[PDB]
Amino acid sequence: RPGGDTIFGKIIRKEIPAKIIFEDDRCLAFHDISPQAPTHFLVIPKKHISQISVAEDDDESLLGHLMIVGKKCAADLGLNKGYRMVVNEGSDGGQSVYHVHLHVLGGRQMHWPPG
Amino acid sequence: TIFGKIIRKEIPAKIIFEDDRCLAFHDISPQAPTHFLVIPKKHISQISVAEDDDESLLGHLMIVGKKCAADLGLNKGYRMVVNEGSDGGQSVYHVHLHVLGGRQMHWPPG
Ligand SMILES: Nc1nc(=O)c2ncn([C@@H]3O[C@H](COC(=O)NCCc4c[nH]c5ccccc45)[C@@H](O)[C@H]3O)c2[nH]1
Ligand SMILES: [Cl-]
Ligand SMILES: [Cl-]
Repeated sequence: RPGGDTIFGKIIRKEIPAKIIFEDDRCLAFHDISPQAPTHFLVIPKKHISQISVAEDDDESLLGHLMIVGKKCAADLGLNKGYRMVVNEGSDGGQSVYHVHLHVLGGRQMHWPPG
Repeated sequence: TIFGKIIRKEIPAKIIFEDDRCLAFHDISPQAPTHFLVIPKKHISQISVAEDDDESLLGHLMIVGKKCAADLGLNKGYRMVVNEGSDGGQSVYHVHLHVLGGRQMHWPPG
């Protein structure tokens, strides 16, 4: 099954519902089910990559596409005061779904340090 | 910006890696045992103004970032962060990727 069987691969294949912001041939943007900000969504590749630590050199454009889509969706969602983009890697980074995903959070003042 | 001075080697920074299109160096106010930045040499002021033909460059920052993290021993994981604007807490208007690890990172991420 293309994209794998994590919750994210199932969302890609429309097997589990999600609230979809934007979709193209390379990625999917949808809202997070447990938001940590007034606006909190995810941008994920449709290609399954388990984590950024195993991304290949040829995934450069796909990862860059994740951030460009992230900043376009943020603008379309009216996050004009700013937002924060987060990729987590592994146990210390806080990763709980092993499919590469970009968090985009906004609608409030984000604090420092970022966790 | 001060990051421009760092790229031009006009002020010192503890450089981790450099190529023809980006620079990685330790952050001067670290928030984790390992905290570095990956910045492009092109002056993109902020992610919100990045163009579509910057997708390869922005992705290059992340691949460099994950390669430096491995080289710096972050085998238990790390967090990558890009801030935009006042709500995102962006501190310097030259786009930069934060990489933090060496300790458990918490949720929410700020
Ligand atoms: N729309 C949607 N549908 C789902 O079924 C679903 N299942 C999980 N998720 C979202 O994926 C995201 C998973 O991304 C992460 O791994 N982020 C870190 C959260 C986290 C889990 N454990 C941690 C430990 C330390 C620090 C952070 C964490 C979460 O925000 C979660 O709400 C979902 N989102
Ligand atoms: Cl600059
Ligand atoms: Cl910043």
